[PDB]
Amino acid sequence: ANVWGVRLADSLSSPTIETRTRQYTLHDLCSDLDANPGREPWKPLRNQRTNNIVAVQLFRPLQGLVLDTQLYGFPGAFDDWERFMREKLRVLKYEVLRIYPISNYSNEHVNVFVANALVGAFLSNQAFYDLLPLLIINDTMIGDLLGTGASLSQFFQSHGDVLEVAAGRKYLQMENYSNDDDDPPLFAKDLSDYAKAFYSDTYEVLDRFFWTHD
Amino acid sequence: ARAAFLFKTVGFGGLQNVPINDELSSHLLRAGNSPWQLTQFLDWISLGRGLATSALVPTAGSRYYQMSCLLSGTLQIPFRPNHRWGDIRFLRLVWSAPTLDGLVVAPPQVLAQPALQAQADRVYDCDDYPFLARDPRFKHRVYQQLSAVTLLNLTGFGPISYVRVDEDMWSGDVNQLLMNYFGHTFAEIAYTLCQASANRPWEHDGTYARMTQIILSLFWLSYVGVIHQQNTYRTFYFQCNRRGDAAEVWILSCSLNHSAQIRPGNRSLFVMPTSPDWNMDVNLILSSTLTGCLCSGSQLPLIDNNSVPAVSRNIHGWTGRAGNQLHGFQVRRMVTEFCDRLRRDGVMTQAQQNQIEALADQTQQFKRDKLEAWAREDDQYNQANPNSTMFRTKPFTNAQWGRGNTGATSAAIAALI
Amino acid sequence: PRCFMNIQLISPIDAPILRQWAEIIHRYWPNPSQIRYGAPNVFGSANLFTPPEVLLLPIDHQPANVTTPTLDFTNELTNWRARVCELMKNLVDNQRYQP
Repeated sequence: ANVWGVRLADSLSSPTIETRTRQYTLHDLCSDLDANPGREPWKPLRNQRTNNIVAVQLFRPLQGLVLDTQLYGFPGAFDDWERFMREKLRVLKYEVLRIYPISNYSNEHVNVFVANALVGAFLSNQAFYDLLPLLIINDTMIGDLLGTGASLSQFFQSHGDVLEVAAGRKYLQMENYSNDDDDPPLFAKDLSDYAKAFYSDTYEVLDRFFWTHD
Repeated sequence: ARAAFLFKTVGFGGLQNVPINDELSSHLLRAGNSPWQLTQFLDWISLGRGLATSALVPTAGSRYYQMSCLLSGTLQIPFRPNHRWGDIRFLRLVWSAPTLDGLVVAPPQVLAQPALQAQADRVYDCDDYPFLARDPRFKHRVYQQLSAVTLLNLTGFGPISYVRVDEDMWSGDVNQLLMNYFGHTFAEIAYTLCQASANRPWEHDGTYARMTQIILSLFWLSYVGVIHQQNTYRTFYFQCNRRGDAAEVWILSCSLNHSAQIRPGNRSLFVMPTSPDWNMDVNLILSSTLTGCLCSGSQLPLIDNNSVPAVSRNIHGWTGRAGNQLHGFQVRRMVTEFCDRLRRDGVMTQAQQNQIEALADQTQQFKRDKLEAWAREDDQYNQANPNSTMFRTKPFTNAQWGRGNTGATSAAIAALI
Repeated sequence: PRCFMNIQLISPIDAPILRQWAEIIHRYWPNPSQIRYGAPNVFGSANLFTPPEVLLLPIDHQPANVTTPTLDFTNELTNWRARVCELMKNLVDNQRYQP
């Protein structure tokens, strides 16, 4: 098989095997906010010449990075970044404790996307101690995320039964990058604006909606 | 609701080709290029209190019939496994668009070329050609009349209302919207609806759906005379006292005398007639017009295959494997049963219904005779016409001048309250 | 030129200025959005460069959070003039503008 410039298989290798997904609860949230020594939820990748960590890709939920880096603030050293991280993390830990007791319950659903909005608000160094019970998934965040009309139009914006955002951030280039032959590109998924996606819960009505959308 | 859209191309009981002649198009394309002639079609009613009549077209029966024959010829070209547009005649016919619009005479070369052949019973899908398949909207738009063609085409007989009765059709916005048209002639609000969807068919479970439901339903109730001054449907009922003629003007009214109750239980059915005199009536055409939109906004039930000719069965877009068989009748015994159960209610005298029947069946006689005469004339035409062929209307038979089979159907369609 | 959209075509110390220039711009040049307008059944549509009933904008729209005036200073314009101001700052930090 030799398409225009490419030469590929002539017989398959495609499996069929899949698994089931995770569901999210309270101690889920907690542990994710624990940043387990040794089970930390990131992958700090590197160049490939001397393999020096120059970027990371995230494991959602930790995302929700929506605005300019110039508000972020963090060192050029790997370890320094992580310790500053750990510090602010255990802080917000004490906080969410203040709001909800560790024994208030055991485990229960919360809108991850909401959790990521919190991520961004915190790291943005901006206040969010007002969107708090909104965390708790009663039954379906769709109605929950859509009940409101105007608050913090800079993470998320609701139009009708729709919420419209750019999904939490996945990659991050660091301060040692050099555009080497060994620098795999994140494809601008670390940008403060590079995409927009849009949900309500269903295809058809928005398929209607698009006659009035790009 | 419905994301699947198809149609079919007419067959013939013995014609080797299309019977359409350019003359028809021309006297219609005298203005413009549209494939649908909705405007003067609807305005050609002469308000419906009487008809518009010509040698070329004596009835909107004839009007829409040749509309159909035309568009059947038209679709031939662009719609193939080899989809296309431009430079192949269909009796000198050429479109001018990639959206397949515009209609003018073939180019000089294309005037010489042979026309595209046709085939009968050519069912197809309305989603194959790419261009419009990019615009949902004009697609829907055309579909509401593709249906108007199709449904009348699917049967050796006439149009059908899919009458439906259901409660939720009562709501605040509903009776609100209702309020807009008191003392109003059905036809005028029909016009309004033609407008209010020709711009944009309203969305699937639109308010206006339940509305037109009320409209056609109350219409047919009055039609059989189901509801009346005492038997009232949330106290609403049309009128036209001039009954006994080929023109009625049924108009909203509220009766503060007795009111009839709607028990729970949703129902519906599918009605045709069995007298090909409807060519004087319009209301059927409008009901068709709106039900097309009802389909194009809402996915609707289908009928049994056995309910339709075998060759025309199992159609995704129209022919399901079940669904209430049709309901036919003739206007003669229709008004008969109508007036009769009405006087059964004791809101009449006998001589009343009698003098109705007199003029009514008189008119029946006369205009059937005229129908058959024009049939003879057209036959002699064909004999003189080896090459310029046509049928003014869907060819018929005297075998269609008898039973309405409407007897038990009376109580059936009556038990829909 | 190619370089006009290719910051690689120059060394960023041979001319650090223009390099950061193009880079800034690619990263921050203001962002556009859109909005609907009016009622179709009473106004119709004249928009033909675009799906019906749309209305673009070279700017991104941001809803407000309360009916009062809002004290707002993170605007891509706010941030924008801030950008070009600091660009000037960095400029004048040159070794050569102080003999």
